[PDB]
Amino acid sequence: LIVTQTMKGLDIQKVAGTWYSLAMAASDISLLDAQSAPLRVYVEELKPTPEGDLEILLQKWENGECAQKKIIAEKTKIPAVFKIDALNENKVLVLDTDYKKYLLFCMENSAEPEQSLACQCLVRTPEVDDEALEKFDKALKALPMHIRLSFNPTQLEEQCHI
Ligand SMILES: [N]
Ligand SMILES: [Pt+2]
Ligand SMILES: [Pt+2]
Repeated sequence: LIVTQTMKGLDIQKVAGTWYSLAMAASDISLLDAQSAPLRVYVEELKPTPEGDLEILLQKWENGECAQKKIIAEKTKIPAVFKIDALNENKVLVLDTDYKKYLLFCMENSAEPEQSLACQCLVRTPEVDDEALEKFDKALKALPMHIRLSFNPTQLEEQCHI
């Protein structure tokens, strides 16, 4: 069992725009292990829709190349929980954000979180934000992460982080 506590009172409209994947953590090493790993994904943009769904623009390394993926995340009765069907995942969970600097979120397959859970620390600007990383560490304290990666500004500004 992995238990998640998402942000109460998330206004999805105020997350719109460019983000950078500053850090990642996964329950299973193999999810992130290599450059090719199935959940090694780099957020470019969050685009909320008026009716409160969420488009996720990400980059992923598959066919020798650093390729674009669009994920449609459909809203649920919980503003911080969205339904997806991509990367073999079916849930997006928004743990926390201050809207103007950082956003923490997880994807998982609800059918098996321990082989599935991947969480990221996003920032709006391509700079290491030590506040953001500490919030990510605290949000991860009660999650059973087995791989954790943090990127430097050089890796931030890059195609699939170099
Ligand atoms: N929050
Ligand atoms: Pt909040
Ligand atoms: Pt574990």
